[PDB]
Amino acid sequence: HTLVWGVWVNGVDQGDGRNIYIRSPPNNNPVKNLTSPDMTCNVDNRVVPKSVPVNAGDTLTFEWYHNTRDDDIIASSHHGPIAVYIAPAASNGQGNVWVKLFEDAYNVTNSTWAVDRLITAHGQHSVVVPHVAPGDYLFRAEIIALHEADSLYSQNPIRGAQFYISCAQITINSSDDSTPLPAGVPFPGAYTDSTPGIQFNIYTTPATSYVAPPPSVWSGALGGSIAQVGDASLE
Ligand SMILES: *[C@@H]1O[C@H](CO)[C@@H](O)[C@H](O)[C@H]1NC(C)=O
Ligand SMILES: [Cl-]
Ligand SMILES: [Cl-]
Ligand SMILES: [Cl-]
Ligand SMILES: [Cl-]
Ligand SMILES: [Cl-]
Ligand SMILES: [Cl-]
Ligand SMILES: [Cl-]
Ligand SMILES: [Cl-]
Ligand SMILES: [Cl-]
Ligand SMILES: [Cl-]
Ligand SMILES: [Cl-]
Ligand SMILES: [Cl-]
Ligand SMILES: [Cl-]
Ligand SMILES: [Cu+2]
Repeated sequence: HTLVWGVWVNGVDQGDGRNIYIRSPPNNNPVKNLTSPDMTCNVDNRVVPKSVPVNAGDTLTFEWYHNTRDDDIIASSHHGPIAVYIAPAASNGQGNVWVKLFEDAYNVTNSTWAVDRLITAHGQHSVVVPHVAPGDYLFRAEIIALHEADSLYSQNPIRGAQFYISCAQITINSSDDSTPLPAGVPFPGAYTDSTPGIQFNIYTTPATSYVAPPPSVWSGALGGSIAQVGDASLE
């Protein structure tokens, strides 16, 4: 159970984004139904009043929390990967529009899932804003918690992969548009019962054999990290 508080741009807190520039759901409950429209931007997908301005090459940091800002972030049980996708805002997240900018599943060196490193990072993970056309975009941050993913939700609705999905409204002001955004995947629809990384037993299978769901990261993406950029306790 986890939610996005807001974003930072180049290490500068943009302030409380909840129902302002984040299409916030009412609570921190997971989505589990792979075919539901809730897979797009969670259960309350509507236009919110503001869009954070960035430029191509800026560092955009998402900040997650559990109950209050900079708390335990997410329960330690919730091992799993983190991805970030982008789509043109005009789409409203419908159609074949989502392009993957970032993927982190399991780091063999540190023996940590992306979620474990997100806790250590005070809920902060970043992407570098790609060189797409100037305009309005939705950035979709997705955590998959795998602690009950040995079962499929479609077969047993009390278990299944848990999806924590947040969509931020971002406006790209300056960009040279050197990497125009290609077509992407649909949410719902990219993930099915047979997609790799949706059904997995973290208790009995070694993390080193985990494969994150496709699509692969777009070659136009400029990277990202799971790492604290700012200290929320100074604001
Ligand atoms: C999943 O959501 C879809 C689309 O709204 C709906 O048809 C179906 O009843 C749900 N599946 C389960 C397993 O609850
Ligand atoms: Cl929880
Ligand atoms: Cl509810
Ligand atoms: Cl659901
Ligand atoms: Cl605005
Ligand atoms: Cl726990
Ligand atoms: Cl540029
Ligand atoms: Cl579907
Ligand atoms: Cl498995
Ligand atoms: Cl992977
Ligand atoms: Cl590509
Ligand atoms: Cl980064
Ligand atoms: Cl860190
Ligand atoms: Cl700081
Ligand atoms: Cu939870």
